[PDB]
Amino acid sequence: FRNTGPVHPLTRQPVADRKRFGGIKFGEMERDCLIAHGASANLHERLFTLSDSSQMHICRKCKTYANGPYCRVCVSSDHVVRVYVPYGAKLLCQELFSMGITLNFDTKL
Amino acid sequence: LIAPRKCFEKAAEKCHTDSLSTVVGSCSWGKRVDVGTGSQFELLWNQKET
Amino acid sequence: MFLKVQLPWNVMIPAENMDAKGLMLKRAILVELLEAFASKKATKELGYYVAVTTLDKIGEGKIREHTGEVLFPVMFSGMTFKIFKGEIIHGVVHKVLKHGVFMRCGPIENVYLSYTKMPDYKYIPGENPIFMNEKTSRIQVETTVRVVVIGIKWMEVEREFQALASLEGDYLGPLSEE
Amino acid sequence: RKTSKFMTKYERARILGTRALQISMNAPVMVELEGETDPLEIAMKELRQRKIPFTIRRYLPDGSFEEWGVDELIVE
Amino acid sequence: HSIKLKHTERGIVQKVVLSSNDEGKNFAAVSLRQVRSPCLGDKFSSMHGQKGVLGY
Amino acid sequence: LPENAECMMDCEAFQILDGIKGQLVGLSEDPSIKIPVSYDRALAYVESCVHYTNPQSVRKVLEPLKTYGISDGEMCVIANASSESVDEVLAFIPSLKTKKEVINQPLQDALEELSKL
Amino acid sequence: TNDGTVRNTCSNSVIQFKYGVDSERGHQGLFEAGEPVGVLAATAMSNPAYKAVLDSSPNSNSSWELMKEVLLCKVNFQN
Amino acid sequence: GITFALASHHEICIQSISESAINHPSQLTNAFLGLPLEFGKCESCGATEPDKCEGHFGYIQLPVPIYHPAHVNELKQMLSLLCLKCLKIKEASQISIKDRASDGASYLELKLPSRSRLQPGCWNFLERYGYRYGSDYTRPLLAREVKEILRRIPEESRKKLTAKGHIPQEGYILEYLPVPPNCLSPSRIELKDVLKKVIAIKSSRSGETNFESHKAEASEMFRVVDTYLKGSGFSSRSVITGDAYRHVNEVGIPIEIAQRITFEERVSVHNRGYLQKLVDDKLCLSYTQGSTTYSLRDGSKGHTELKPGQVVHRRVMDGDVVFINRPPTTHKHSLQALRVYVHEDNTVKINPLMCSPLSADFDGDCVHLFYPQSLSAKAEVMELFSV
DNA sequence: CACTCTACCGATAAGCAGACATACCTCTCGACCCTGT
RNA sequence: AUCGAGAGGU
DNA sequence: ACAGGGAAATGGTTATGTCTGCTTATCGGTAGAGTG
Ligand SMILES: [Mg+2]
Repeated sequence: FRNTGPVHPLTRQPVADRKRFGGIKFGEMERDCLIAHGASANLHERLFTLSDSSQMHICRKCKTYANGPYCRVCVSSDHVVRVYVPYGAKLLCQELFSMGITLNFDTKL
Repeated sequence: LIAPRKCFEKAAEKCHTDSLSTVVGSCSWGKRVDVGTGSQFELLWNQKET
Repeated sequence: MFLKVQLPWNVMIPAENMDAKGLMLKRAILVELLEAFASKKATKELGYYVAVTTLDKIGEGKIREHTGEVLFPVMFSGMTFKIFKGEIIHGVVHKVLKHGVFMRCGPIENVYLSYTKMPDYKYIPGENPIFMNEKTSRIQVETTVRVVVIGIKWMEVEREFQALASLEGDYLGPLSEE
Repeated sequence: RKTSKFMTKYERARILGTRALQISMNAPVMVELEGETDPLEIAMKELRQRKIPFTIRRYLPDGSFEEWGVDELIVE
Repeated sequence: HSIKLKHTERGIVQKVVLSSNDEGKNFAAVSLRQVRSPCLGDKFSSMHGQKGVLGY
Repeated sequence: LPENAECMMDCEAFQILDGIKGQLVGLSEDPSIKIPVSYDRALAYVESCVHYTNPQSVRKVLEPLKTYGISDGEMCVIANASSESVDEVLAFIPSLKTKKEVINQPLQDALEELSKL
Repeated sequence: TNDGTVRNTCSNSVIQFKYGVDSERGHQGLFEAGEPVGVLAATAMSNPAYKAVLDSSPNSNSSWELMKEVLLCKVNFQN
Repeated sequence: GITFALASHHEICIQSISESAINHPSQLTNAFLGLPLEFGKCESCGATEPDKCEGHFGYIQLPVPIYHPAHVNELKQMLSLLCLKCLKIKEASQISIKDRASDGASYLELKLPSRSRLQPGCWNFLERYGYRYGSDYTRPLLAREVKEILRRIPEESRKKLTAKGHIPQEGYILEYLPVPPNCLSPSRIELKDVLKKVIAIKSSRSGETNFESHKAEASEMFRVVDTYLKGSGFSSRSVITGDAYRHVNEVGIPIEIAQRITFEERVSVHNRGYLQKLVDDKLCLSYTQGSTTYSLRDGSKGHTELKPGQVVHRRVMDGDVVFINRPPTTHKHSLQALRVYVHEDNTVKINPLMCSPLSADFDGDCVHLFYPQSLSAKAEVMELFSV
């Protein structure tokens, strides 16, 4: 079983060694059945709340990922937005910025 | 579906992407899924009867 | 000095005060606007918020998930305060120091007045730090002085506007009542 | 806009969920049927009637929206 | 830093054997014994292929 | 600034804040709402910087100056300046050395209005 | 969508005008407006194939193969 | 909708919050990159827990020009598609472009057709924009000339490039090398090797780029183009058996599974006494107030006062709903919502009537029984997934 | 009004390498080398 | 802690 | 016996089909313009 406990040091997910706590991985069949039934609330709940959760920030004016938060060109961190993004997308944009591809996160709010 | 590096570099050199609400972003960025309970319908509160 | 600005704000309203009669809901939303507005100080682009006078349009509220509260996007118009470069402002001084004075211009409490630009006033030490000139004029508490701002500086840790005044000139005297 | 005037099960689930979440946030019930052990029963008995405080706003693929109150709509 | 038993590990120590090799590496093993009786969910099988789970 | 943005004149904040302080009795008598800290400070500031008593007369007499090609910014300047002399308006905006020879007349008009009121 | 026609998420394209038969017979099916069917049709087409090929049935082998053939046809093909 | 773009050197310089360049191996484990390691401190942010560490990027001063390996086709097509333009401010019709595969490096070739005759003064724009290195058919095209011809763009070229579907940025030449944070810790070995190569080449520089320097400006490019380039919280899996003496919507649950996992629910007014009579007898595990969590273990001498802001998670009892997940099956009917039933055994009870919607026989199959956490998810599972 | 002769676009095969092992989940059993001070 | 391989119930 | 660089090779060549896609020769098929 699993209520809470340790996670993976790399992907921030429940480990595969189910001897103690642990936790299974969400399979593609489960997502397929969920979108077939027509569910969006519990899907996002299991994808963000119980899974790896984190936070993200960007300038309202600038279009780069701002690392609290500070963007260098527009020093005024008074215009920032905090949207709920999982850790997978964070690792993805980190790896893309390491390769040399920037991301333009178009956000309305 | 296929090798991600070539499609990723193609999308990088394209630099043109529209605001779409498919499975992409809903299961990878945390966006609300646009099918089922999260379809195109709002829940504005009404003040006239309250 | 006081500017009328219209700005959208997403105000949070609980559901324990949901009744049938509408005047109670209106009073509730108004007092919630007031209690939510009397919590911040000011902004960088807009200035000091003073108060709200009249509501313009009422907007339908949206429900928030995982918390069970409805958010009301309402379009209102309010009053603000902003001081510009070169705008002469009247202020009262409270605390006097060796290198300058701490004058009060309404809500702002960190208007610095440098002493190097003070050709006629001289410092008199003692219990009450005062400045006296040839014209037999004093600057102390409850005394208003007319200064010209030469620059403004923002502080993000204190959320205040640092303005530097200027006192150099010819034949500068205090205001006389008529 | 809509001639059938039939509520979909997904919108019904959404409105029952948000009604239960609202009644679970220290708020009184519109009907005089308090005393239940679970908020699901309260939400069900509330939607079983016609007096619902919130309505649904449908969206059109053309780029517009049409309002439809729950008072004129019928539930199965 | 010591080895701690995990979830499904429990029992009565039946033998503690300690030994070493020629390279100067001390070894040590503890054996734990549990006795079990068929309980619901345990699979049985015959000599001819049929296979089932105890259910009652 | 929005489309409905106009700079306020003096003594209007005095009147509005006096109304708010008159309501403050019932506002503090109700334990549901807490009293703010900016209203009393702003009202002290406006009583320390109060010069006028009627907005309608001064507005109707300054409106011809609005017709003469004067915006509301310098309007608030001359309102909070109690402007009347040439040295005062010279020390207010030092960029009028080339137009004082024509601007002296609005200053005399402001002096006459302040002496009348 | 709410209009009753089958819509696509991209470019707001239309695939069908109404999901459901409009013959002389009439039944209140469980299919509603905000219900996905492409995924439903995908699963409901992948299910029969699975059975036909999991069993070694040679009669069902020919039937399965024809279905497999129709699922692999391409825009560009040669001889 | 997220949009992709190229990383220009100015963007990397703006994103890099550190001003010092990374030149030593010990600089990779400094403090301004977060706290992903077991030992160390931070100077930039200082978030002590690893859950708040996001990571900080870096940059390395690299004055040598390097082509983009995987974007040589983009440059090829963008150079081939433009119309013939003489003057870029505000006989050349047979020009062709090709590549050479020299030790894996993809260098651009500006080769003239053999039918045309070579003239020393031709292409005067290339002469005034850069010095002609090779006077033969093999001319090494340096990236500086490409950047200089692409730096000033006219209006018609900008319009045609915005219409074709591409856009040139100042990122084709890698000047500032972005270094990933220490969140990942062979890539480190290749990074160390390339750092040694670039520092050796930089120490072996004297003057402008000439042939004597271009002979040593090769191994860097080859080393660049040769080798340099989800779980869920709630879970339960056990063997299932048969139980035909209970309703279809009822499913059994063991003791330890029900004891470990809980059900989140918000405090309400209609259940003010029930929550109290549940929390006083020590059946719950913990409760979260605001941003901090307090456990319900032994040691508390004070009564747990009820507050609508303090959320609690109740142990699963008769009246909870859960959905199950089976071995992959096309049918969505396999997912179903069933009420939980309490018993003493360790196995799950599934009635034989649920064998046609699912595909699990009582031969040792495994299932994945999940738990809804949010109340909206509770409504979703009780209305949609119900039988 | 007939002839020849090589620059140019196709269609061709025609050759060239890769590319791929549904998915949920369990358990145990070993994991870079040569050389200098 | 990490990786790879082998043997398994579906 | 441990720190630092990035290497260490042993020739060998008879033993998944079946495919998609990318890059080169091969075949014509013109299509002009030297002549006539
Ligand atoms: Mg089976």
